[PDB]
Amino acid sequence: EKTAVVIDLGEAFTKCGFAGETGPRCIIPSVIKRAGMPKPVRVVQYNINTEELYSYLKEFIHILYFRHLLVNPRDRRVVIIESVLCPSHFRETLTRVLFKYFEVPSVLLAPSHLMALLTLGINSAMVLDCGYRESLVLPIYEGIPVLNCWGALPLGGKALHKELETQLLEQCTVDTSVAKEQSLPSVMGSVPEGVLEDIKARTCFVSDLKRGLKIQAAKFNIDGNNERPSPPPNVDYPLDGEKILHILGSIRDSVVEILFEQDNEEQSVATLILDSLIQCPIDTRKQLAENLVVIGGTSMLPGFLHRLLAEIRYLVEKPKYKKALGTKTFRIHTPPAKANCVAWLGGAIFGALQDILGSRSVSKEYYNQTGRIPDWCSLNNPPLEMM
Amino acid sequence: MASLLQSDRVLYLVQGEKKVRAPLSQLYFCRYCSELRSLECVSHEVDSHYCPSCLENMPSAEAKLKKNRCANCFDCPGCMHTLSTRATSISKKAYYLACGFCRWTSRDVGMADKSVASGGWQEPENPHTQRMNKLIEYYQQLAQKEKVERDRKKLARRQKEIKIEPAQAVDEVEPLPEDYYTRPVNLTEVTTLQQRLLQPDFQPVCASQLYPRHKHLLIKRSLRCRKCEHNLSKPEFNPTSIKFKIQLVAVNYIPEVRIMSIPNLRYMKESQVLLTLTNPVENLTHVTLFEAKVVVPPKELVLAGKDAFRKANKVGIFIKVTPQREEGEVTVCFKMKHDFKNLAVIWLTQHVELSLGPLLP
Amino acid sequence: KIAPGAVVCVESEIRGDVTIGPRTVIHPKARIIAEAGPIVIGEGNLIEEQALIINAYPDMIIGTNNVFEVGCYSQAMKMGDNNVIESKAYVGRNVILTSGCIIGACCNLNTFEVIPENTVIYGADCLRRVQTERPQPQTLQLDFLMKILPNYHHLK
Amino acid sequence: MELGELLYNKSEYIETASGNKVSRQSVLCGSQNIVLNGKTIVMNDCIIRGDLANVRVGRHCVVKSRSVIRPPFKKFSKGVAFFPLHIGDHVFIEEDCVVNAAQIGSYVHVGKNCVIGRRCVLKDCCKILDNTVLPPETVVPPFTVFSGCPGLFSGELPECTQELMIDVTKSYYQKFLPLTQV
Ligand SMILES: [Zn+2]
Ligand SMILES: [Zn+2]
Ligand SMILES: [Zn+2]
Repeated sequence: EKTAVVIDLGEAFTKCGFAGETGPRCIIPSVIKRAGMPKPVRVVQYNINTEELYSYLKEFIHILYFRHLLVNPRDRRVVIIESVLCPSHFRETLTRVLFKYFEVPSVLLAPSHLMALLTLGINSAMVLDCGYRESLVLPIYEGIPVLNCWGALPLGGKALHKELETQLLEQCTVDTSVAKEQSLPSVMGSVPEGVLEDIKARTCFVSDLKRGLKIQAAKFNIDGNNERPSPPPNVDYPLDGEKILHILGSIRDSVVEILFEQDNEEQSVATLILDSLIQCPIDTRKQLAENLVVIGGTSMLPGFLHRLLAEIRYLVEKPKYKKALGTKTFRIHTPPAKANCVAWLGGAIFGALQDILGSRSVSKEYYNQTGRIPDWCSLNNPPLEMM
Repeated sequence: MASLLQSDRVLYLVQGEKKVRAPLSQLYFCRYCSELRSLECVSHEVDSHYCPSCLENMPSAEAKLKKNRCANCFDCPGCMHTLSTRATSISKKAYYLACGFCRWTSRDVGMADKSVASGGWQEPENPHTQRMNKLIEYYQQLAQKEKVERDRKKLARRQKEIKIEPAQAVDEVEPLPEDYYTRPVNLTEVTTLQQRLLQPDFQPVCASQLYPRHKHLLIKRSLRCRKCEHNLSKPEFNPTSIKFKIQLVAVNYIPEVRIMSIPNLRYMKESQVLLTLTNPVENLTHVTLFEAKVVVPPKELVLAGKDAFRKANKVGIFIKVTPQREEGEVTVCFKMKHDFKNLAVIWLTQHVELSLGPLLP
Repeated sequence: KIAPGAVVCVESEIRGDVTIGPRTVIHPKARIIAEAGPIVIGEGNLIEEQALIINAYPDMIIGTNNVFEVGCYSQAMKMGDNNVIESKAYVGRNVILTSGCIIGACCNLNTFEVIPENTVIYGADCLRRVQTERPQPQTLQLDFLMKILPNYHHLK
Repeated sequence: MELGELLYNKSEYIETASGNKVSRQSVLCGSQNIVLNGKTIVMNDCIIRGDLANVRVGRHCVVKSRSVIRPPFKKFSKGVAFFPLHIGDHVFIEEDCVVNAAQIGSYVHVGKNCVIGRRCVLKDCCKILDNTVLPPETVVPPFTVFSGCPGLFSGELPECTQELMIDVTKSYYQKFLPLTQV
């Protein structure tokens, strides 16, 4: 039998490929590219007239299949959820576009946090999955994932662009093609995201905490108490337009301090795991502390994890979680496959799943008969097995 | 030529599962059922795979095994252009890859010269491949036991255990090296986000680790009518051939309408638009036009066989158009009835939409 | 001023104070306009058809063995040695090209930048790639130019 | 598309025995080596370099103004090889094009301000879009579209392009009439 397909889903939109582990991971960032449109158009929007979407998936799907991957779509169907929280559109719509445009011969749909543990051989919690927005923490038990201890933040990195557009604009020399120093704004009213990104992609990094905090002291120059150290060296970014964007070495340092500010807001990038452990059964915390899993492209941001853990550990001493939990370590389990890759692999794994797959799958027929696909959030999930 | 001849102003409606309006030059005519068909309404099949650079043909089974990639050709990670193999004589031929466009060479990343022109360039294997293979075998054994349990439960209502060691967690994550805090960053030495994503198995940070990837193969597509399952377009299997086995393009069966001159169009003002109707066949073809408001001549026009004015197999006709909108583009629709000789007399009625352009004030 | 061994075509349009270095060849329809100051062309330079070199006021020293392909437009104040400007490339007024630079076809160098040695500028986005391998010393392309330039054009 | 009569000043173009319409401003270098097959039109300031290698132009070819047709040279360590430049039938080359191809096939349309790399081979019914830069030794397969800087494969052309190309090239020459004084 032929296995299997893997879908774009967020930072993940770039994750087009097909099973097994050998597939290309074709990079689609994914947009249309419709001629009459300003390009590109991101067609990946919630709260969208579905029609608009309809026509978009139709066309994307058509496209991806059409070209991009050899697919011969009638034989392989997988939809990964990288969402649990996807609203019913568009899922309804996704199916809806199948289904009839695309005749779909049963489909199994599955979440990332389960596809996550598949690789470590671990059937237990914690999974933190961070990438395009809205970040999710979800202890997975052996077996049930447990939603009741459900947590979510931005960003992950979508907001880094405001933080960066802004800051780029708060620094400010562009050395324009006329050798003039000019304002960014106004030579440009905006910085396209691709710039922002590029700059980010290669320039942002996460500092060690003892000094991550002096970076914070720059904001807070209290009564002169600043102990924000000299920045690294400045960078001439060449900018397109035959412009040069000079960048302070100091921004590399600040952008990443969003992730980590403590306002009167909780420092949540850092909890999540902590606000959930307090929520979790005591009888399982023993596994959850200690056994942590981090997937998602944004943890490719270097030094992230350093702090991260330091922070967390740091925080474990805040009484509030301390008295509440007592302490212990944390150990990271990590695959060797890259952070982005674990969803993708656990999609490959799934071809193994063929004896099961067509069983735990939602039938085409059913759907043809009702068209109802269960949601965990519905009062009528039909027992599909009636069929 | 379709964009040079403004074929986009004259659209023909295809009646199928989806209503599609497109230029006649982009449409196919099915001689077996005598119906017009769009590219969207027909079925697309994979005929063959080929490399656009070495022009090697790949069978569909071979393309599946090789993940639809060319084994000898690579994409330059510098500009995405295909690399060429070059030889130098050493006091023996030594081969290296180079791009003619951006001047990138395999030496830029420290790759040693090869004794063979092709086949010596290999991609790094995934270090964790064996780990995935053991995990897959483990879950397959569990899936077999779980399947049997489900079959027993359904019937009632009507093997050395693979031990896998869990991944060892790391107690301490590698800290950021001190070099990143004070070292000047060279933006030319580090790979861009797009260049990193081209190698998703390990995503190199440094340009020296940015290995060339195998070139993607292209596909020759065949088109078939869904209603009668007959082929409308079939190229030959060999990618180097310009010949087609079947070419049933609509422009050879249905009279082709073109706009020659458009008058100054004004709101509610009758204006005469000059169209040309061309008979695509060697036989005499009879065409009658039926009804912005458009008024067409009520008389049947006879077009000469393919060997305002009459010249051979084309006649220039004026139609009267009265724009009904105060602003926007002036569009008119009419039905074109003509006789068809089915060599595979039928009267066919084609819905034709004309885009005349913006209304003048 | 034509140096001994330089080939200047009768169809070449030269205006102003222009010095042509030895073994330089100027193809038909080339336009060299020295309005703001003298243009100094070094030895072994090749200027092909439709090449436009203008030294204009803000309303020029060209090194040795440089190649100007068809339809190139160069306003540079200073060029180094062994540079190649591909067809329809534009080099702006304040561009400083050092030695061993390659500018790809249809690239627009409007930036106030000193291009470092061994830089290849290619693509619509004018991406600068520092060549990490010594570009093969153009001694091989200079040997062909020195033997081919005197043989394919009617030396005056 | 009412292909209007491309009325030219009758004094500016010389009509040859083979029906070629060549502007007086055209630059023909090595004319003994330049073979223009019948019904060819060569516009103003076109440069054809036949001094060192033969240039062969097919039937119904149209070369627009300031186009430079130059055969590619291959430098070997023991000498320079002169390659003839072969252009097929019904080839239409837009304005400001630089052609260094070894061979251009029949029914080929080269877009405006395009740069073709040395020793490129363009097959029959090829389309190159405006402002496209083809790297040296690029081979364009039949019914393929390349565009951009660098010029990359964007997609294939429908087979119907050949039928359209036949009528346009023949009509273009028929519409290219001497300016009959009104
Ligand atoms: Zn091969
Ligand atoms: Zn390249
Ligand atoms: Zn039918």
